[PDB]
Amino acid sequence: PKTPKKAKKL
Amino acid sequence: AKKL
Amino acid sequence: GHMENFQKVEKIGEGTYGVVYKARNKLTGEVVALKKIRLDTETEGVPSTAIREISLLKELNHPNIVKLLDVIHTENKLYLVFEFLHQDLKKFMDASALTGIPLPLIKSYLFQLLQGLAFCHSHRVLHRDLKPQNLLINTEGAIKLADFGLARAFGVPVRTYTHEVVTLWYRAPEILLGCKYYSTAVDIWSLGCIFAEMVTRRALFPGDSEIDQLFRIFRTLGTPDEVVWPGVTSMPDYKPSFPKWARQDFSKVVPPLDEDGRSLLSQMLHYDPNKRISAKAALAHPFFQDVTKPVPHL
Amino acid sequence: SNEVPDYQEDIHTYLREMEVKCKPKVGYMKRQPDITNSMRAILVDWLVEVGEEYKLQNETLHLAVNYIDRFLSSMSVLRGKLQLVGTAAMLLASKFEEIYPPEVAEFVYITDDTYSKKQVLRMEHLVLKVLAFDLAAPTVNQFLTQYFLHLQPANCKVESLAMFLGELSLIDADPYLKYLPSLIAGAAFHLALYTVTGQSWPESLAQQTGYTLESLKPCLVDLHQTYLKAPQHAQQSIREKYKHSKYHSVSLLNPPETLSV
Ligand SMILES: Nc1ncnc2c1ncn2[C@@H]1O[C@H](COP(=O)(O)OP(=O)(O)O)[C@@H](O)[C@H]1O
Ligand SMILES: [Cl-]
Ligand SMILES: [Mg+2]
Ligand SMILES: [Mg+2]
Repeated sequence: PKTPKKAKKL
Repeated sequence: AKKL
Repeated sequence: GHMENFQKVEKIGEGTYGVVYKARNKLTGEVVALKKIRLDTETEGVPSTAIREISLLKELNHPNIVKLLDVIHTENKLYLVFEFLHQDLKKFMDASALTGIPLPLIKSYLFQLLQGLAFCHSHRVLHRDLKPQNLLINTEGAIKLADFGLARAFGVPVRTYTHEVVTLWYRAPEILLGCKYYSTAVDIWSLGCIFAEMVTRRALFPGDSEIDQLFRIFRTLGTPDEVVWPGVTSMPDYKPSFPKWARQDFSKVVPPLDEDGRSLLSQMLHYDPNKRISAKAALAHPFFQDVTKPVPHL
Repeated sequence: SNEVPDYQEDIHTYLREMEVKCKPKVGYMKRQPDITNSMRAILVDWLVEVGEEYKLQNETLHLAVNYIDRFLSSMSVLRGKLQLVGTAAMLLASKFEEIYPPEVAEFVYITDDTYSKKQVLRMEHLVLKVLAFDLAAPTVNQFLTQYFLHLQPANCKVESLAMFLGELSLIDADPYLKYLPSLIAGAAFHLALYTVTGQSWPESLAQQTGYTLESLKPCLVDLHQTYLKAPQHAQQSIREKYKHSKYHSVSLLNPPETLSV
């Protein structure tokens, strides 16, 4: 289980 | 865009 | 001290955000965990995750929250220096997988996690990444919240925050369903998942995608409707075509748990974030009446 | 679908403790050899415009100002570097507060290349060092949003007007550095409520905050004057911002001529 990354803007 |  | 004063012992960890060494202070002998953050790869300066992690950890002084000892900030590098703890709860669970964690220890760990979390919430901090690998245990029976890199100071009332937060297996249904607002209830959901996982020795909702995660929850807790969760059918990611599954009896879900344990778990897993149990209220639950602090077997 | 109740009282108590600890030194500007309250006003007014251009939260603006005042409390700064301090402060506030902080190259752009990327990043490091990474400061904004909960049902016009008044306080270090954010928020809330509905600071808020209407008076006298004189002030960005319909055009509302008080 890997911590999620902020989705790219737009 | 401004130089103060 | 400073960088030349630390002797690196072993690499104990990595995660989406950082690289962690066990290290010792060459002058005082103190054993620490060094979380190394690379600025050079960063042409955007200090990462938002590190800024939040540091500022918030410095405000949170509690027996159940990992202690930040120092921060070493160079032009090229950022080191966070933490107290060193024996291992994380994931590694403990794995080592306990055949035997099981004794019930008194499970109750102790959950009680302590709730104390740490209640302290966070009372300090307007959401953790947002609670899972076993982010929880640290020592040899004396303590467990502590760690890994604050996803944490955020929250407003009263909250506004829309980052949609991509909790690790999938631990992620609350209001996030999966795309709610524009979430709050402290998301951490309680994560802890509920971890509680169940300590009891059954396996992840409660091991989804392999967001839809699979959602359906695993529905299959266990029943597909929610307007009655159990007002507003649910209006959530951005809800579809009326979702299969409608009946809720299972917790005797099937968490067989080893007594009546009090099942009651507490069901309240931590309540669908409606507004009615989900708070960390503070959970601490007052009858389940914890007998709570002790046993030593783990390591 | 917001829920705040179980830890809400604790949060308010904690923020009241931290605003004292995060307060800038009130008299710091007299110890700055080269910069003045007027330069600071120009800087903050510009940050308002930057926040609008980048669609940043009001909270980000309030934090940046707190960072600036705390940095200038211990660091002498020449006038030609003041915008660099402000820019780094806004970048840090954005990183703390926003989902999407603008990239450093954008902050460089918005100064019209007055400073380089290297300078902005080096200044970020210095500000972090000087503030010892203590970035989670209470703001007038955080207290306002808690106060707003005492209006049932919500009044969006009162909220907009209160935010406007709270933001105007950022511009003028004299008088507003004398007051804690919770007290400024209280004066702004009352003044806004009174202007819009004719009502007054509610007993529920007097109980929670410990501030009687009486204890808000000195700050209220100041804020009322500031409100009356806003169309004449050299700095106009906040008024322009709050003319917009998203704010219910509250900056176009006429202030009450007198306070019942
Ligand atoms: N203070 C500590 N003591 C012992 N091990 C730690 C400590 N901090 C982190 N670790 C180990 O390193 C791993 C990664 O650390 P974490 O702070 O969670 O980084 P990331 O944000 O990259 O996941 C953890 O899962 C844990 O097993
Ligand atoms: Cl894990
Ligand atoms: Mg981690
Ligand atoms: Mg992390």
